[PDB]
Amino acid sequence: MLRDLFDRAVVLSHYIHNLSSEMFSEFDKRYTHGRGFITKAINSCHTSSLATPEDKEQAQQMNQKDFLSLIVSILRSWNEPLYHLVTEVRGMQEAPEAILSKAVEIEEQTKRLLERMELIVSQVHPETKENEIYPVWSGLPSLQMADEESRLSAYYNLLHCLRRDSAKIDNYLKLLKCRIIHNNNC
Amino acid sequence: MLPPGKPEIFKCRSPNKETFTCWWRPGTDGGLPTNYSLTYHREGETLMHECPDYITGGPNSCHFGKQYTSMWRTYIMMVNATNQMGSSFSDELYVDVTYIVQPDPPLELAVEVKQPEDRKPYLWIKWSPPTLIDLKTGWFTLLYEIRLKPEKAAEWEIHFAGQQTEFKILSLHPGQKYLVQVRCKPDHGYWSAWSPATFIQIPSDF
Ligand SMILES: [Cl-]
Ligand code: NA
Ligand code: NA
Ligand code: NA
Repeated sequence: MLRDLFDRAVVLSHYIHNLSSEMFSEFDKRYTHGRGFITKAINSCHTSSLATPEDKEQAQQMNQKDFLSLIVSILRSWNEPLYHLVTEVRGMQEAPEAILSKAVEIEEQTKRLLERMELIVSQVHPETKENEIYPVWSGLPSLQMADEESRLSAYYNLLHCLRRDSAKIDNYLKLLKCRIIHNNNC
Repeated sequence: MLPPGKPEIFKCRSPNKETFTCWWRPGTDGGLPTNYSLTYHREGETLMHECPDYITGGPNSCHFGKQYTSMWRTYIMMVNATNQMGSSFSDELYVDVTYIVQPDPPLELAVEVKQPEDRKPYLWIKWSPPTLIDLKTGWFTLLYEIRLKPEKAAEWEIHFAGQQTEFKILSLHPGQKYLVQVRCKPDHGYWSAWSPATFIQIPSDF
């Protein structure tokens, strides 16, 4: 039942992106508002090496098989950093309660979304090759540094990249729903 | 005899995630600018570019058409104000198109009174998206809200319509005239201005 799957997938991706945007903004307000932390967020996402469409025409040029596979790769690449975000924040003596609660929810829902996407792939493309190639995040030491300015900047980059990649995943899934179920007549 | 004051790029907006425009203003307490130059670079490029279109957006504006606009990539931009005597640069502004989206209001708002036979009468409201949004491919997703009130009522009644372009409202007051407006927002972004009102006399025989 594609229609039900795509609807639930889109509910989760919209919800995840919205939570990620709110988490970023609480974190920015509370820890980095007065700074060139934004000026340092530039070109530092672990997924940036993936060929991801950046406008409507690139999205339209990308065929659906590769597109679904791209979304799955991004989501699979986020398992690792979301696990470490939650683990590290949860492990604070004084954990910012609103921030932690959102991180936990995105960690858990991102897993559920990836399950929905793998169901979608098995329906729409029953023989896509079973080979992972997703980019590796390896930013844990900078999240663990004692130097507070470096630590904070590493967290800022992580949440800025999360907010960006959840937005892409959500938008690409909305495009694919329209395309696959409605022949681009949403 | 004075060089221009320090200018400020104070607003950017994208109406549809396909183009965007930015606007700047003078930094009073300087002379009169005879030229402005807006330049920018992108995250992960070194090339410096100039504003591609100083006309479309009106006064003191830079418009970025489709071939210059992309999402999920920061624009780092700056404007300088120059005259014969010297020059001044704005602060750099960091702009991501994803986060500056505010649509134009919806169009063609129309309202009709519908009386079926034994079964609640209702107000039928219909509208269209703003032009130049791409809803059909799912590039863009729009959500809508209606509001309505008679003259002199202290509070508007607001109805969230989600993604529908029509809506039905049951409990109006017989004999009352209502002002009705509609606004829209992207799935993730800012509400548009409300549309101009359409007016509707709800008949006595309601
Ligand atoms: Cl708003
Ligand atoms: Na524009
Ligand atoms: Na201009
Ligand atoms: Na473009």
